[PDB]
Amino acid sequence: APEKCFLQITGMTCISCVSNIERNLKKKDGIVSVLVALMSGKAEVKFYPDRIEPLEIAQLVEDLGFGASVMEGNVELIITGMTCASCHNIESRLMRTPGILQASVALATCKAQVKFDPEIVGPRDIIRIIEGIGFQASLAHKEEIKQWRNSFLFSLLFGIPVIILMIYMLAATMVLDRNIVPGLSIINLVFFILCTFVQTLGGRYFYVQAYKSLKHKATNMDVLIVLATTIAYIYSVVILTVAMVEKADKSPETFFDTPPMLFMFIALGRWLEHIAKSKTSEALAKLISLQATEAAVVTFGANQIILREEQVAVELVQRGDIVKVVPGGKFPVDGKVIEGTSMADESLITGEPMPVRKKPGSMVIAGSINAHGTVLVEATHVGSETTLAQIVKLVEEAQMSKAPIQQLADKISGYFVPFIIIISVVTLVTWIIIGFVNFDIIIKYFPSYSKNISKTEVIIRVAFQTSITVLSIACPCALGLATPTAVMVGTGVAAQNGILIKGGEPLEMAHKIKAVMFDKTGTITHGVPKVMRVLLLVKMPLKRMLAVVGTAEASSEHPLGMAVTKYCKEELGTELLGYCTDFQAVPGCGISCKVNNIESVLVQHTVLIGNREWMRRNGLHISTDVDEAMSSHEMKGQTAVLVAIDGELCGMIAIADTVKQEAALAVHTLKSMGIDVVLITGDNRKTAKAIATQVGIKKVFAEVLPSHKVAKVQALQSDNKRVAMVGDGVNDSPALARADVGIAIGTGTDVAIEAADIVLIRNDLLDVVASIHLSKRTVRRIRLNFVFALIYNLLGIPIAAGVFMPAGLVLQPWMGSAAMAASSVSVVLSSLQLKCYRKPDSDRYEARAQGHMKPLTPSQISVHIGMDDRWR
Ligand code: ALF
Ligand SMILES: [Mg+2]
Repeated sequence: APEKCFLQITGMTCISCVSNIERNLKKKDGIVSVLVALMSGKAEVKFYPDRIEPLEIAQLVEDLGFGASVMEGNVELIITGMTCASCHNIESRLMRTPGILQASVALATCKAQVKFDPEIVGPRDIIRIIEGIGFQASLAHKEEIKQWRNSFLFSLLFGIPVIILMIYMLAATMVLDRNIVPGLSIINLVFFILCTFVQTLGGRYFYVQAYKSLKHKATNMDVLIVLATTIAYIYSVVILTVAMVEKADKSPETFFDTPPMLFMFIALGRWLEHIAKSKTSEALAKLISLQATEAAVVTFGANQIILREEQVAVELVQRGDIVKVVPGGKFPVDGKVIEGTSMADESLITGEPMPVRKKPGSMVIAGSINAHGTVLVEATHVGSETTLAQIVKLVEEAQMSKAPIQQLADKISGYFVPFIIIISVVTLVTWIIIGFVNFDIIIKYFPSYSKNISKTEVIIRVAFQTSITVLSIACPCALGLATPTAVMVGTGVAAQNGILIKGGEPLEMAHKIKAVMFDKTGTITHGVPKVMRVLLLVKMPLKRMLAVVGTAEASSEHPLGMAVTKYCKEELGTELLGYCTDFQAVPGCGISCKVNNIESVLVQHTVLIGNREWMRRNGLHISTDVDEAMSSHEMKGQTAVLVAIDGELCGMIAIADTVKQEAALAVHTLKSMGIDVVLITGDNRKTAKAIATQVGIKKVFAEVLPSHKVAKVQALQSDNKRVAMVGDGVNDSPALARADVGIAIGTGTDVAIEAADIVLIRNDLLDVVASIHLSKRTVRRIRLNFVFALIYNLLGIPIAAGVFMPAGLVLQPWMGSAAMAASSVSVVLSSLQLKCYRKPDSDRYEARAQGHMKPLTPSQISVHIGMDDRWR
């Protein structure tokens, strides 16, 4: 019992791997018990220290074929009625009981924390003790959109009148120019009030965002707008104040137009950007729902002593408890099957729908679907140690590992901010130099000389005005709309094309994909078995035999049986099945039936269906020719079942999974573009190799656990490659979250759909190629939009700086407004034009692969099993 040792085991890929390890280790003398997990690769061994040593245990595990290395409980409860400090009694009683290390209770919140050894004490014991005492105990982004929307609305409310007044003044006005005081004017006063409101309210979020950006040692669009608007607002106030002091006859021109203009559009762009980025992460909630909510704890044993059956919450269960699973109910916790035989569906881990036989001494997975009978399970892993919980942890880690991507607008603004400052400073110094040296150019191009102020003031004031005009014109207005507008339009195109894209990230990353991994079941081939071929081993028509088999197999519940029946129905008129029929079945051995309704088949004695073992035990042998056919069929990893009548061999039926017709074309198309194709699946190597040969995938991975899939994705990403994961099962969810781009089949599991960032509503593999092409068109359009959001402003900078002054061109007041409309309209029109995109026709893909596509020999395909390639 004492000196329990901890071991780490690698190279295990099956639950049968765990069962063999446990059985062999327990068989050896000295070893008392062993526990181990599949994905965690962690094991605990209890043995007598005086008989065997940890080094021997590691050597024994290594001999089994799995690498072994030697390496080194808290409960929170809420208790009612904790209104008195004396009820100290609870803590003292807990300390008295063995196996409890510490226990404390807080009177302020009635919360209690207990630390103990799980192997000796559990939460149930503490709860029972508390109940006995006399008290009950029980175990314990949109903000950005809202604030951006508020800022945009406030700017629009206090910014629209600013634009309306400007249009009225420019288009047409002497009344508005009337001066209440010599330095100010009614029009100027209105501009100042509205601008102040916009800056105080609309610019509040801009200031903090820029303030936060500065703490990040980086500059982005928010910093650019804040600096530009603040400078323009400050200068306007100063010129107004000096004009009032100097009581000038004519009020100076103010730059109150800019801050309302930039805040409105930038806030709108940021609001649109965050709306597109909005997404849901309900995948974690779906995974939690899979776990069972209750278990049927048993008392004593199951041989000759049984007293009570108690419904206990899964969280309250502890290791070593015995639970009962009814058929159709989920397994509550991982454990060992004792005195129970039934069918278990383990699509959570391996992903296939084929049930796996469970026999006493075997192991089960939490969340697996039980059927065919009742089962008694001895829990071994509970709580977060369950396999399902480990998957949830992997999904959480993958989601948290997705760092944010810097927007192209922010990157452009990073270089823009120094650029505008440099030209603004350069424009200031040169104009000051020009005025000081000559002072004649200023008079010719500026009537300000008529004022009585000194010459130095005129040259300084004009230089400051010219530099600031350059700065205001330089700052773009449609920069924020460049990316979000195209992204939203691109998403609409995807929706019209049967592709659902969650957020704008996938559209900006699919074009970077260089490696794609496809799951086998459901993704590359249909998830339900289908009859592949039928052969004849007196010589009745094949159709009559098929009808006879269908009637006998009508009541069968095996997926193969129903697949055979539907295939027979399709081959026949399937008007109605025969009435008279007797059914008898030996599970895992075969099925026998009595059919005497052959007349019904003719209008439209004994039937035996089974395998090699059934024939051998029934006195029927296997011929050489038929045996060779079975070996060839089995070589392709497909099931085969033989039919006999009245003890005489009749024929054989082969059932195999049919690959999607477009899977081969999609794989070839991806390869033609220089994108690697990888087939990763949890099925046996034989089936994976056959599927890969059919579709032409060079790299095949088989017997892969969910943890292994994440590792493979991480390994591919480590090589600077972008990985696009395609899957439909629960086991694929952690890979989809970890992958750069996640694609979920439309008919797949709910968890897979939520985890994946892209959903194929039309469940056609060609959409993966189409999505990459659609992303390429979007990114190219986004860059063009940025040009439209900068070229108009860039062309205006020389005019503001006065480069074209000698040519007769001057910065007219309406140019600033004109630049906005041209840039905003151009960006919107450019983004909207993406709606004309059309999905490439399947004929084009076929024509492009008329001769390039060619089947691949099975000998050239390399099959790798496991992560370390320990096995062949
Ligand atoms: F269908 Al799979 F891994 F083969 F999810
Ligand atoms: Mg699948």
